[PDB]
Amino acid sequence: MKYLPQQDPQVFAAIEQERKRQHAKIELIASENFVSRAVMEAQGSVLTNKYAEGYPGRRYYGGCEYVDIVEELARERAKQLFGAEHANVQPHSGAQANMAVYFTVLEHGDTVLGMNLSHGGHLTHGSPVNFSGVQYNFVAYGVDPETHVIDYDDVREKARLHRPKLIVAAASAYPRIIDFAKFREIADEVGAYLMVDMAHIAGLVAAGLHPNPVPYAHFVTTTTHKTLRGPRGGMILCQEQFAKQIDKAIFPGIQGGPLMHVIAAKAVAFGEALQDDFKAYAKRVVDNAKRLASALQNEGFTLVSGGTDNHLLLVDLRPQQLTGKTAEKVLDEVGITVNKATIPYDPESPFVTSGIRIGTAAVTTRGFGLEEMDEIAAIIGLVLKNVGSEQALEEARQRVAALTD
Amino acid sequence: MKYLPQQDPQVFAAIEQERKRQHAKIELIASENFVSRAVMEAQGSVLTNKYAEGYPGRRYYGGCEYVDIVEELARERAKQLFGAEHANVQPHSGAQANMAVYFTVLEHGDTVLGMNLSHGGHLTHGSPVNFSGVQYNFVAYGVDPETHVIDYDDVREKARLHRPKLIVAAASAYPRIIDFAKFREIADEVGAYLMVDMAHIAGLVAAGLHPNPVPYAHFVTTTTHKTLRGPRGGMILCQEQFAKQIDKAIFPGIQGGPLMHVIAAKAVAFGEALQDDFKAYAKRVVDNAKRLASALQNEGFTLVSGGTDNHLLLVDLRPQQLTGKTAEKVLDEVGITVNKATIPYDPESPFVTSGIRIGTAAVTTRGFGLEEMDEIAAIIGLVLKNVGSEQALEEARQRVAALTD
Repeated sequence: MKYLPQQDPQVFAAIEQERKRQHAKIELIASENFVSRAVMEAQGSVLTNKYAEGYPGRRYYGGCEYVDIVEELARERAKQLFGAEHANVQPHSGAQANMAVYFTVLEHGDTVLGMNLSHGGHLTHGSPVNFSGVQYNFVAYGVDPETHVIDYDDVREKARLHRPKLIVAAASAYPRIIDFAKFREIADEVGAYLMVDMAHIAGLVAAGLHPNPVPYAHFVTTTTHKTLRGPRGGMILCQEQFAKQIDKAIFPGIQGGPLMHVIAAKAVAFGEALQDDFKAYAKRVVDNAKRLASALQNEGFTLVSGGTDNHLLLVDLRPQQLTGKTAEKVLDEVGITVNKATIPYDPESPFVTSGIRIGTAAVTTRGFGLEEMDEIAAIIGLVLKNVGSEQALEEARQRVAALTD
Repeated sequence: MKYLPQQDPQVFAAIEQERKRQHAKIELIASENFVSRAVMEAQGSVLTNKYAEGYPGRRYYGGCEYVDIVEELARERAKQLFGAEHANVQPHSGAQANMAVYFTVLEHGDTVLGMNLSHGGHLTHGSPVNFSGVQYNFVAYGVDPETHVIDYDDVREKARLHRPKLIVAAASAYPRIIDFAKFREIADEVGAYLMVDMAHIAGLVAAGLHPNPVPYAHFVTTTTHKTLRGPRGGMILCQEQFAKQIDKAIFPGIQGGPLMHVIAAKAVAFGEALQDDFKAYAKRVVDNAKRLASALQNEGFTLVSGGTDNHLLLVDLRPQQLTGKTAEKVLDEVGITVNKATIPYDPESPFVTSGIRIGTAAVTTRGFGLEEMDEIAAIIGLVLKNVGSEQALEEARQRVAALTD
């Protein structure tokens, strides 16, 4: 940076702290990643100055010739990446992407069927403190209490009983492949739309490492910033028959001016994802998660569902008589960043929990591989088996530093 | 830029076109401005990588120590700027800022009283194609048909007849000072909350050049990117008694992860606004608008309300027998960027209009003064009086180029 250090010492000092923090810590928050310098440059461009309400070639302000090119690059690359008939790259966030789809097909009070929030469903999939649960009548399907895999007969029974207008598939904390064909079959049986929120797995889908929901879903929502490794924001993919309605839902429906600089960054990220090396990266993400899962089991940990098919895993800490809150806190003390996470049928509140959620997308981006996964697992074992030993924690601290250099 | 040109030639070429466009054109879109290089650097930072759901010291992810500092700088500087008891700097946009306030105090179908959308009210103040008009029962107050000033007796009568739960004051296209004391008096009479959407005038308020709504309103919403000259995003200011509810409305209510890099940029912009030179800038904005208004009248144009108290003006083109659409198109041909705009009691549709909206915030930022205002007015006169003369338009083109250098 050249201008920020002089203009705003306070903001610059804090940014620099954060930059150094990102290098020093082992980031295992499953939703996090590190964007490229090109992506950041796009976000830091003069495109922030441009009002561009509307869509390419159909704006409500003049002078959009070039931001139109950028938005079209985003849309076309997204369609190339996911094979969707239509893309809307304007959503400000995953929240807004979901909000727009709900606004498109639902009326206030309509019934929606989503994944149980304590089994891996997201806040925007019906939390009673979120607009989704306040605006619509959400019911939930569960995972099996033993296998922790989605119970598709439960999905079906809930659908048939409650007659939702919309079924939502996808998750913030589900470590296994989701069967979108089965979701669509159930949706078809009850005459409901199917929306897939692929936010967590979008990069894996792009790389052909998770089945693509696009052929099965009426709507697919996603964030651009998780496994897709793009800037912070949202996106909607849909069948051509919904394109007009979806676009109108985003604007004038729920948003105003789009963030053209973020949309530029989206295009850049999609460009990166189209490259062969992104596919290699995504395979390493999945390989690393499997290796980490296996290595954790070797250390004596129980995993929700017994492992992972994707980028993330959940440790069930009950065998160690630890809460997720306790584990999260002590791991923070040694420089490992995880989330506490509710495990299916968790006896604890969502504010305490019996689990931790871990993902490999970020550490894979920084070049970690199989050997590093083994060491991360070993450090976690050292820490969680010795929460009362400051010497153990200092050893862990030193081993964490050895990994980040 | 260093990395974008190599990574993504297509996106870079388009960004460069847009950058050159921003220099070449005379930007008179009233909502637009040019942010500082420091603001852009903040937006282009590694803060995009950080999930920070929740609030400073009360996050749902570890590792937020430094993004907390940044968000607190934004909040404290906002409070310094506007004298508000509480600030929420997380809204992704003006749309989301407004959405959150509505979510806080209103239930589905509640009555809200806002400014007539054809008299200067915003889309999010009750458009039937916007969430506001779909989710809530919006009624409208008008301006006087002669003076084009808000008719406060109409505000009062509409309030007393319809008994709104919330009254909204503020505008996207109102060229005069708004009397917030009168709005609060009316709100008090009918037992309604008062929300002021100061998006357009926020920079002028910060500079003491428009009365501050903060002392009179329960809620004040704003964008950070118009006269405030910050990054693209939103903000809510409110009394301490609503702080908890407002924060919960933003998260977990209507958004998820905040854009920490944009929030950094917000802090930077607020820092800039606190400086003496921003106050000088804002006075030049208002001075320039008055001069431009006077110069346009000298050229024979009629202005809505007969002039301006702020950064913006509206030309009523009926005396010239032109539509706003026609004027917007031909001005585009010569390198002057304006919006078509409905004038109060406009005989034309909102897609054609009888007016153009013009603001001075952007040209003032690039250093234009009184002499430049005279020339802009003269060029507009030349163009709109000679729409069928290619020689006149070429002269205009040359004079526009002379201004931008």
